Amino acid sequence: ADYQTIYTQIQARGPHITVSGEWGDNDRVGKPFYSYWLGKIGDAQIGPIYLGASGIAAFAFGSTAILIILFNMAAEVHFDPLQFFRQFFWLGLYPPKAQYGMGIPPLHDGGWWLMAGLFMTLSLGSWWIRVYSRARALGLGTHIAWNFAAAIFFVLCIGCIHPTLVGSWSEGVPFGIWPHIDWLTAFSIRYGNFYYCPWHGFSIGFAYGCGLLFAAHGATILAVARFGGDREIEQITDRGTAVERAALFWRWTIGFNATIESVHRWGWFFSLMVMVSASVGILLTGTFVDNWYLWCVKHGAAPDYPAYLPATPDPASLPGAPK
Amino acid sequence: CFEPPPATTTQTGFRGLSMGEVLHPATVKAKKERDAQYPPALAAVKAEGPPVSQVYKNVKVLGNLTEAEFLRTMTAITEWVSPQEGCTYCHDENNLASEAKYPYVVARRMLEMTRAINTNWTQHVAQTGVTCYTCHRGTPLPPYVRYLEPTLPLNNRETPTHVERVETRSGYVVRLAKYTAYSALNYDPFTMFLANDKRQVRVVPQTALPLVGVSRGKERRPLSDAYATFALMMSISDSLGTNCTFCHNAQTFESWGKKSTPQRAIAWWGIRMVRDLNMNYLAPLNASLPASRLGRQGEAPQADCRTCHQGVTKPLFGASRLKDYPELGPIK
Amino acid sequence: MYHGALAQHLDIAQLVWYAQWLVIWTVVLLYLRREDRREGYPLVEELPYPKTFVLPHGGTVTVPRRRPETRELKLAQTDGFEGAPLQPTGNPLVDAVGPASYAERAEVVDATVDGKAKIVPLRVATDFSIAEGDVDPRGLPVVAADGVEAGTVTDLWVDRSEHYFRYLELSVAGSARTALIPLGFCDVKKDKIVVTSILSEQFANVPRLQSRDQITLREEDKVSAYYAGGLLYATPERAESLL
Amino acid sequence: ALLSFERKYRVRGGTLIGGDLFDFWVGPYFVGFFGVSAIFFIFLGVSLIGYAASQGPTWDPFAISINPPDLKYGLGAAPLLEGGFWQAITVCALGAFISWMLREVEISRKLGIGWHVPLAFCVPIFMFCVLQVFRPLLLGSWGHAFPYGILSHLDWVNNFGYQYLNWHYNPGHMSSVSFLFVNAMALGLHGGLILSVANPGDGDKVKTAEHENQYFRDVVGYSIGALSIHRLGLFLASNIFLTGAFGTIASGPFWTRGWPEWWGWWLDIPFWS
Ligand code: BCB
Ligand code: BCB
Ligand code: BCB
Ligand SMILES: C/C=C1\c2cc3[nH]c4c(c3C)C(=O)[C@H](C(=O)OC)c4c3nc(cc4[nH]c(cc(n2)[C@@H]1C)c(C(C)=O)c4C)[C@@H](C)[C@@H]3CCC(=O)OC/C=C(\C)CCC[C@H](C)CCC[C@H](C)CCCC(C)C
Ligand SMILES: CC(C)=CCC/C(C)=C/CC/C(C)=C/CC/C(C)=C/CC/C(C)=C/CC/C(C)=C/CC/C(C)=C/CC1=C(C)C(=O)c2ccccc2C1=O
Ligand code: HEC
Ligand code: HEC
Ligand code: HEC
Ligand code: HEC
Ligand SMILES: [Fe+2]
Repeated sequence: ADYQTIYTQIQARGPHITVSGEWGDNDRVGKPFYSYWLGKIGDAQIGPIYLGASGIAAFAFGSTAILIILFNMAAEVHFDPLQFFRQFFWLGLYPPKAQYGMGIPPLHDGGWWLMAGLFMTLSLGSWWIRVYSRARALGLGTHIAWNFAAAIFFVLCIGCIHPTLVGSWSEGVPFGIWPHIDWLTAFSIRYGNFYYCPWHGFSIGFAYGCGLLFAAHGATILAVARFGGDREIEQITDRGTAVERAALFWRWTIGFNATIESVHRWGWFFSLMVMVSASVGILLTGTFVDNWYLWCVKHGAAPDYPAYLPATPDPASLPGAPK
Repeated sequence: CFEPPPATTTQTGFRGLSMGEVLHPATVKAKKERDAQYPPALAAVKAEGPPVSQVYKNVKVLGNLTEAEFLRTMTAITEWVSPQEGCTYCHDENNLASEAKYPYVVARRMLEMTRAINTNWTQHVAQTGVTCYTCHRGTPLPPYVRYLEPTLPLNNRETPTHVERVETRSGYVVRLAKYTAYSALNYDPFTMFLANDKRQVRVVPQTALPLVGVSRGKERRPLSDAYATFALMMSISDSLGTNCTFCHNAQTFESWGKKSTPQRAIAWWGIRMVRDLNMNYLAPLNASLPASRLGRQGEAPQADCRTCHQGVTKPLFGASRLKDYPELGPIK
Repeated sequence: MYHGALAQHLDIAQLVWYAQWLVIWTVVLLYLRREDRREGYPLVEELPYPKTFVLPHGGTVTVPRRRPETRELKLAQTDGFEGAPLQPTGNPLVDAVGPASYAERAEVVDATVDGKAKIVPLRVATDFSIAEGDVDPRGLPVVAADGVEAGTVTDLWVDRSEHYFRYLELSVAGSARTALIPLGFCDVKKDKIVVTSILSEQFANVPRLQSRDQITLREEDKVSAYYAGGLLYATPERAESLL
Repeated sequence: ALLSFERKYRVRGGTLIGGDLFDFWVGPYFVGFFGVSAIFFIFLGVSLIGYAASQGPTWDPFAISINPPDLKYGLGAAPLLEGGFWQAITVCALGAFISWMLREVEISRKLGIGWHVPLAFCVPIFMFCVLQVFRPLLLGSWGHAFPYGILSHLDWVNNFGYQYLNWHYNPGHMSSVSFLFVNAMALGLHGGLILSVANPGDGDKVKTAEHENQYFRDVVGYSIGALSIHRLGLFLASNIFLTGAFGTIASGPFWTRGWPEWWGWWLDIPFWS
């Protein structure tokens, strides 16, 4: 039983390695350090981080958004610090409650929300430029940034795209712990049970698959760690017994297998698709589908159960019943 | 943090839909002993005699009752409303025909209200009906009432903290939260839905696709409406000490027929009946009540689902005094 | 009139549903599953145009590999069945078959980013050290499956690219040679090193390295495989069923 | 029938029980005893689903549902038609799952690799037992288990949830959901990094392990390392269920109220109340 896959027994300590980017080598900041405990279940080196214009930008607009959200939250408890620590999970900054169409809503009723949302978009837009540029600098592919952009796209979908397409800012997600969680039920109910939106189904099936694939993949690498399976880059360019035993494990189990390069394509795809499926489902909701349950009832998909308790007429249809 | 097993579960849906009540037996009991306190029906009396419209001086409601039946009604009323204070709470000790004290005039309107509930609302209250006790439980001010803003504690026989008090702005969110089963839902569902009939609870479309002319822009109902309806349901659920599957199949909250239960239709009359009591009987009592009973906006205390149900799907577990006290309803 | 309804009994959401299913199965069957066939294809006993990797330290490599020599495999047929297992002819550990098999990797040393040897001992790695608090194995005895002292640790071999220990070098007692072992096969203790994968006698037959202070990709496999082959081939009991 | 490098590994042994009698291949698949006990439990599992589906009103795969019994049946045998089938299917499913798990142990021994995948496959099996066996055992009836339908099982999850008003406030759920999100986030990163190092674009050279590290050091100021991420990914995936199971099994046997109210313990502490 390999104890190395549980934890690093003996730790190495060497001089710090610095891969030179095509620009911004001057923009690395900080003297690195080492945590003995972290180096037991990971790499011991902490730092240094890279600065850059796109990094600072994300920290500037991200802080501005956060400061706005926190200020309106503090406001909600009439600026009582003890009642801030206490009620924090329940506190939020809300989209307009009143309908103003697409017109810029009052600062008291969604203005600060829309402005906190703009700076979050600028922050998100900035960090992506950092995830992208840092890859080009080190001569790498932009695979990470395109997966990141898909996730940003989903945020923009539920944040500002859907409110725009249906024509009401009131539809967007509140800022807050419970509050943004409360939107999920508001949104589902309004559009007739998200369990009957096919793209939710796809999104879940990919998220569920992401659990499978990473559990499976991670366990596979750990299973072949004794042959240096963890050195994946050189296992792709020069097939080692590690990924042979790995490929054969699956080919004897499930009947088909991947290569060590392609399983990272299976996982990259399945991740991306979570967000793509999610994005499409939102885009279709409100614009083209109003009640996903009745949309399923139309195309004959929704299951039917008999009555346990007796069939109950809608009393608003009975003769002489109030409005 | 937690509650020890076993649990008490029922079934309200087709096997394997996970529909039904989840109850903690010890809590169900803690309620049962509290609802058992209900005073037993006073022994029936001599039917023969002259009506109290002739016998007495100032009887505007119970005039068709004989004196013997009339004083039995008064005693019963005294048990349910002010048993610590006795007859003197509404009455001038020297003059029982005088309207000096406000609980008198309020009680006559209460008498009219109680008779309305049993007569015009059997769609909800059925053959069980209500008495003065259903709400009051032995105190002039009923334990669970509602003002035009959320107040704490929900049981006004308990002392609130400074934070729980309505003057303290910093407890507003918590005041709001405890009325909606501890949610963060930023809506007062009482003043929105039960204080009057101005708003519509239903928010889900009954068509698969978006209907042209109400699906875009200012023609739309804001998403807030969905949040608020949800708020009401958390409140309704906590009020009766139950859950969603007691009245809905979550598959589709909007659909009736097999997807709803008979309890949902009964609940539907509940909303109509609560609205009727608030607008026509309870809110107009502000002019007859002293300010110490009124809210900050000059309103009188009004009722919700909790007022009668107090954590139980049937108020006092379906205990009735309908036959024993027929003068309180129904009225032919 | 509705938003999104089309001709007949068809709506937009219905169309995108199909387009979704097609997109997925397109990529699954025509892309992702073809990328799976870049190793071990074509089959023996729907192909992608070969992929060329431009290596970090000079040269290029096209997959899958075809070796100018096929290695003879000392395995005998058990049955005449198509998918019948194979029983070893000779000594399966030194022959290197089954769990003892090694891949035909390049006889080159794994390289660090700047061009130095990646897997080296601590006698060369003079700016590398064992972290304070951890057990320095150098000098502790190495005890095998039978409970017999097979050798003494002499050095550690560090991966300079990741700063991670990958091998233990031990002298095999009475056999005037050293052997490498993966740390995966080493239960590191304060007083000894426990190795259950192979018996005490088998250590002498661990694959030897061409050079003392460096190790090729193929060598790294030969060594690693050897011990894993032991997990099935140490005693005659380790092959049969457990119950 | 074989990969260009497969022949050498196709050796006898590694079996837990059976010896030579079950140790063989049928195509790419490995058999063994647990493959036999799998195909049996699968065959008996799928043959009964179809027999119950014929007696059902529909054959539309989205609408079909084989439901467990009513709550009155408790832990006893139900009428085959009125919940009995469901009980027979469960035994088959569990019989096939465990068989499938142990079969992977046989393949791991032969390949001389760790038993990590079959050990990681247990965690799903455990969550299946949580929903179908352990919770219905704690609540008194098999009627609390989810139905076997494509769309109907969603309807069970829906109702189950709303039985506690707002399941999002369930702290076991929050834990579970966060892992789902972070593990799908993690996978995209690990897949994206490896691909970026091997496929830099145009005529650019393949990069190294130092490049991997420098990227995550630059972007987030920390790098976990090549092996570590595969350990983290198993941990992050395994904790979708391992923590979730606690939020599932408390709902009912250990907690009856709404899940938001549970956060009263925090909100109702006297000195800030
Ligand atoms: C408490 C949590 C529950 C839940 C909540 C849930 C939700 C909210 C949603 C699903 C969805 C799905 N679930 Mg479900 N689920 C499923 C399977 C399914 C699929 C029908 C579907 C796709 C998920 C996916 O791709 O995963 C990842 C696995 C992958 C990608 C590998 C491929 C698996 C393959 C697609 C599964 C096909 C199963 C078939 C019915 C075949 C059954 C075998 C036959 C031959 C007898 C199984 C087999 C089980 C078991 C055995 O426990 C299960 C348990 C549960 N689900 C729990 C009860 N599930 C999604 C759906 O849209 O359903 C209609 C969905 O939105
Ligand atoms: C009543 C409640 C329902 C509901 C309501 C719901 C809604 C309204 C929506 C979903 C959606 C989804 N639901 Mg779902 N749901 C899901 C799972 C899912 C996801 C697969 C999917 C996408 C969510 C996501 O991944 O975002 C997580 C990832 C995000 C949010 C991206 C973050 C990345 C970002 C770029 C980084 C930003 C972070 C910054 C650092 C922060 C800085 C900001 C500062 C300024 C404050 C499961 C597994 C179940 C089960 C088991 O029942 C379920 C049931 C329900 N959902 C109930 C039916 N669900 C989404 C969907 O797919 O719709 C079609 C969706 O829109
Ligand atoms: C009203 C609905 C609510 C709800 C109700 C709910 C309930 C009741 C339960 C969950 C649970 C969970 N919810 Mg959910 N939920 C989730 C996500 C999740 C999961 C993280 C978590 C665990 C899922 C599970 O146990 O799978 C189970 C899947 C299993 C066990 C897979 C079976 C594997 C099997 C052995 C293999 C299958 C073999 C096939 C037959 C083979 C196929 C062969 C083919 C290929 C030929 C998200 C992300 C959201 C969002 C975004 O809103 C959400 C909202 C909601 N949940 C709503 C608020 N949720 C679970 C939880 O942990 O609660 C705390 C849970 O019990
Ligand atoms: C972190 C934990 C994650 C995780 C991890 C891992 N997952 C693994 C491994 C690891 C490590 C592998 O070793 C193994 C494998 O080899 O894969 C390549 C496996 C597997 N995971 C599968 C499905 C899967 N993983 C899910 C979830 C997670 N996995 C979570 C996220 C989900 C969800 C959530 O829906 C599904 C559907 C199968 C493909 C496979 C076994 C099938 C089987 O044993 O074959 C044999 C069985 C059959 C072929 C059919 C059986 C028929 C029965 C008798 C009758 C059917 C009744 C049934 C109950 C009907 C209900 C359906 C209804 C609800 C609609
Ligand atoms: C014909 C007959 C009856 C024969 C008898 C023999 C017998 C017992 C046969 C079994 C019969 C059965 C039940 C067969 C069905 C097999 C099953 C369960 C198939 C399900 C397959 C599915 C849908 C899996 C979903 C997971 C998924 C996304 C897989 C695609 C990606 C792949 C191939 C992942 C596997 C994989 C992973 C996870 C790696 O980490 C890895 C690392 C390095 C190299 C290769 C790999 C690799 O191939
Ligand atoms: C407030 C809740 C009351 C309590 C407690 C008691 N009484 Fe009462 N009294 C009340 C009302 C609303 C009325 C008029 C009813 C109507 O139909 O209009 C009365 C009237 C009487 C009378 C008749 C006096 C007269 O009009 O001449 C009597 C004799 C009387 N009440 C007796 C009585 C006794 C003995 C009580 C204590 C047990 C008692 N009442 C309680 C309001 C309330
Ligand atoms: C019975 C006592 C109920 C319980 C428990 C819950 N709800 Fe309900 N719901 C009930 C009624 C009588 C009505 C109709 C009100 C009217 O005046 O028309 C509703 C309505 C809803 C709706 C709106 C459906 C629509 O037609 O648009 C939703 C979305 C809803 N209810 C959800 C819901 C939830 C989430 C509950 C749990 C907290 C819940 N309801 C409890 C009766 C009852
Ligand atoms: C007091 C005047 C009441 C108020 C205010 C509300 N309800 Fe009620 N309800 C009342 C009685 C006396 C009964 C018993 C009738 C019976 O069937 O025995 C009920 C009953 C219900 C039920 C049905 C309970 C069951 O079938 O087990 C429901 C679902 C119900 N009530 C809901 C409900 C709601 C949602 C209310 C607020 C809008 C509400 N009730 C108010 C008396 C009173
Ligand atoms: C529930 C609804 C009921 C029922 C069935 C009865 N009453 Fe009342 N009552 C109710 C409310 C919401 C209020 C307003 C708050 C308040 O003023 O206490 C009242 C008030 C009274 C009072 C005045 C008490 C006081 O403030 O001094 C009296 C005297 C009274 N009610 C009497 C009464 C009688 C005699 C009833 C039966 C016929 C009766 N109530 C029924 C709510 C409800
Ligand atoms: Fe990997």
